Amino acid sequence: CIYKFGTSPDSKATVSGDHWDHGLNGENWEGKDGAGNAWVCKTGRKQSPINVPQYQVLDGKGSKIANGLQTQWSYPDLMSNGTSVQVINNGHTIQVQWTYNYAGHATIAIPAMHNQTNRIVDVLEMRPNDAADRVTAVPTQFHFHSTSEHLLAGKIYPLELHIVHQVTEKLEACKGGCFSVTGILFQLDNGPDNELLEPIFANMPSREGTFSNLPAGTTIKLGELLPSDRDYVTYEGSLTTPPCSEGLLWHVMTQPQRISFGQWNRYRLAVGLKECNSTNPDAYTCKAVAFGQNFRNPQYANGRTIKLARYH
Amino acid sequence: CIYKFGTSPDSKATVSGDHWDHGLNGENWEGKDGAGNAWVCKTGRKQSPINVPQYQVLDGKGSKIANGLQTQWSYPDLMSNGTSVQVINNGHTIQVQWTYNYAGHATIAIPAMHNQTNRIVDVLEMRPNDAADRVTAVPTQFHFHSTSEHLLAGKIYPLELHIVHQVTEKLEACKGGCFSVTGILFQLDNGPDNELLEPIFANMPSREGTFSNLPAGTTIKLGELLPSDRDYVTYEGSLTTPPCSEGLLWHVMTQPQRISFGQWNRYRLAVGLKECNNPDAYTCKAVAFGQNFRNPQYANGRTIKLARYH
Ligand SMILES: *[C@@H]1O[C@H](CO)[C@@H](O)[C@H](O)[C@H]1NC(C)=O
Ligand SMILES: *[C@@H]1O[C@H](CO)[C@@H](O)[C@H](O)[C@H]1NC(C)=O
Ligand SMILES: *[C@@H]1O[C@H](CO)[C@@H](O)[C@H](O)[C@H]1NC(C)=O
Ligand SMILES: *[C@@H]1O[C@H](CO)[C@@H](O)[C@H](O)[C@H]1NC(C)=O
Ligand SMILES: *[C@H]1O[C@@H](CO)[C@@H](O)[C@H](O)[C@H]1NC(C)=O
Ligand SMILES: [Zn+2]
Ligand SMILES: [Zn+2]
Repeated sequence: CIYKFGTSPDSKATVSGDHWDHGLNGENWEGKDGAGNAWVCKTGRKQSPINVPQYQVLDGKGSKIANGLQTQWSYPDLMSNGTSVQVINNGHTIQVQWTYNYAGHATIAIPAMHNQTNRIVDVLEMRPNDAADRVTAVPTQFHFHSTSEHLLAGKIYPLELHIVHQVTEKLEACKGGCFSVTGILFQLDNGPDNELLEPIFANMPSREGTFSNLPAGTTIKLGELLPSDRDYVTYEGSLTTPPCSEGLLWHVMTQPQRISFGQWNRYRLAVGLKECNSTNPDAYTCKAVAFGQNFRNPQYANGRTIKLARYH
Repeated sequence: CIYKFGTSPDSKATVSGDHWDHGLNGENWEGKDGAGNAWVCKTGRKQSPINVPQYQVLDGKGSKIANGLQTQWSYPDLMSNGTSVQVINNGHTIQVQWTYNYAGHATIAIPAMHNQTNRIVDVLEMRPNDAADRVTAVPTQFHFHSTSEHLLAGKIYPLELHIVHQVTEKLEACKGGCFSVTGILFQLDNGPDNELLEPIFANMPSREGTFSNLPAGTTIKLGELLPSDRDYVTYEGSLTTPPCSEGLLWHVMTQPQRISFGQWNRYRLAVGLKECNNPDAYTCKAVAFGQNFRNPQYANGRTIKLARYH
């Protein structure tokens, strides 16, 4: 009457560690996970998201990622057989997961010669002619934020989609998994719904802490949600939710995709604020009554390397 | 349990007509004013704000407003004597008003020959070589929205500032009052606080329905808040709060100003969601960042034009 997204008394979510939500867009994120490890949201100096600069980055005038060192994305359609793809509302995002061996991947450039001192972010500092190898980054889930977490030169987008990947191969430091994220931005559009978003949006649960299996035959065209013009900005950053772990390689696609007025409303209602009447999560009746948001405030670069990659 | 901005139990605001708030960014704005007239928020086809198009508008490829027909803005500093400039929290925005004779104005082109059929929005359809007069647009107040009400080619800005003007002269139709708004956008910036906003932000009240006098000597540099590069998009639109009355001439300045990370937070907490434990019978504090914007509205075939400054 009303409850922030992530705090609804009808939530069936389970929480390991301290409670958190997006009420102050992460300004109050100090706490511990289920294991007692302190979050680094407020203490790290390589936090995400960032306000991507115009100067020497988006203006095209800085050191760019050499064509041969660019990340490459290969996403086929994600397909449900009726139980093999799920849409989840975890009280922090709308997230897609899958329980079959989906073959989407990206490959990321690494130094050809590497050892324990190398990290997934090393491409940021490679010279264009450095001997390079490639590692496979496997998507683990994708999820959403409104409004966008990244800004481009001070501008906000209605929606951002994050595809989270794990790398376990080749780099000695990655045996236990290193991470990389690709972010896609959506600008508001005056046309019909972006049909590529509908397999998610038409199926997303509104109740916190629940999931829905996508109906058999549901197709998510992840390779089409990804921009065809694959310009991106890349930098070392963090998870944008507690515990905000650092060392992630970020790609932010700079060519925004489209989202309709109504789709933006539907998404924000799914992460909305709820009014609840009592009569144990089942002892409440809740309805979304206000459009919500689930984004983290932008973080300072603090001198980090941030580079543009021009596609072809 | 928190309260939407505009619904706080400690609010001292008064309301004539139906209550409303920005909870659904205006989707649910069906209602009647104090005189029983229906709001037109959900029924009009000249509603504001709009998502300003790239195609034949921001690309500069469309029909542009001729230099001679461009709106011109003349804003000197606003200056408080301790009681003469106020910052108001009305439960719907943070608004600046003044109770002295401030000399800020704008001028808007109108056809030289005019009759009762003519309207303040006539400039939109004037030909570059048409005989023009000018009318004075007098600012009545200015106020803020986060995030921005206008989008530019599908992009949102953290803050928008609206300077509301009344025109009463020359146009027969403007007895008594036609209206025009100028909107200034602020893009997020990684630098220090924009000092131009501080006279307002340092003094804005957090309690809904209240105001605060700006300290004697406090200056608001309105003419510097306005971009110096005066490119704008212009169209016929509406109020962006109930009753959403139409017939307004809009100007949206296309060159954004800067707002710091910390200022954007401060503003959003001033329009924040409140937790509370007779308006004076309650103690409330802002606990979550808020917003006070209306959703974008379709153009519905309206004329939208770019004006290039000089
Ligand atoms: C759907 O896929 C899951 C995971 O691959 C599998 O366990 C299940 O047997 C499948 N059923 C159908 C209908 O193909
Ligand atoms: C890691 O590589 C560097 C660079 O060639 C080298 O100097 C160093 O000895 C290597 N250390 C290990 C762990 O082998
Ligand atoms: C401040 O200005 C107001 C309105 O112009 C005036 O009524 C008031 O007397 C002034 N107070 C001063 C100069 O102390
Ligand atoms: C002015 O009004 C007259 C009489 O109503 C009408 O003939 C004419 O169309 C109007 N002039 C213009 C061009 O607005
Ligand atoms: C109780 O809360 C809601 C249930 O989530 C609504 O059904 C209802 O509007 C409310 N009580 C009333 C009548 O205001
Ligand atoms: Zn994310
Ligand atoms: Zn306004």
